[PDB]
Amino acid sequence: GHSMSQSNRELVVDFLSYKLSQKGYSWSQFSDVEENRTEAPEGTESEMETPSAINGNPSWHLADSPAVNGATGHSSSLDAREVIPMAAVKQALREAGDEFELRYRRAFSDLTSQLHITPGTAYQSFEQVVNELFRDGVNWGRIVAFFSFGGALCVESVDKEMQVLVSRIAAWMATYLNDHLEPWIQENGGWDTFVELYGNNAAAESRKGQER
Repeated sequence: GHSMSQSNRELVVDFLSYKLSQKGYSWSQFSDVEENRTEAPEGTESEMETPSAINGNPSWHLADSPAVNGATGHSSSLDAREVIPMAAVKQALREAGDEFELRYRRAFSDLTSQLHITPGTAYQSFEQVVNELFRDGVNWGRIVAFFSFGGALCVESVDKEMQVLVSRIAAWMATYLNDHLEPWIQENGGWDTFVELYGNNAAAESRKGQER
């Protein structure tokens, strides 16, 4: 009995894969590659890798079209305000979480000395971080911020260990999050009503507060 339609798992995965593509532009391609060993490690075989020295020529007839005046797709076509209805999945939670995530860039804290991110399974480590953030429960402000700590941690862990770590933190965070966030987010008015924000108030969070 884990989630329903991958709805909650999409809320946490969306903020992760969204920030991951901004620091990796590779994991968001499939969002489920399940393989960070596709590259070609080592380099003891430069015999079959020497182009322009067999039958390719130096090409000095008219080969000088670099097209690099300066700012080439760096910050000229910035876009981050789409906001599409009938979903709001990458816009309601993305803009709501980015408002507190990027607010402090990294949002440094003491949670790092208590998390002690490691390359290992981190089963107890990942459970400990949630155990502390679950001291009050998980409201709309605790859930939106939980994605900022989960997406800002993997970015530091991967650059401090390996890109394969973002798969462990997200797998251990999505399983533990949805473990207790299953009933909590379900009481927000429905998985679809919370993602779409079309209602955000079915009855479990509106007619259930001390005699309504």
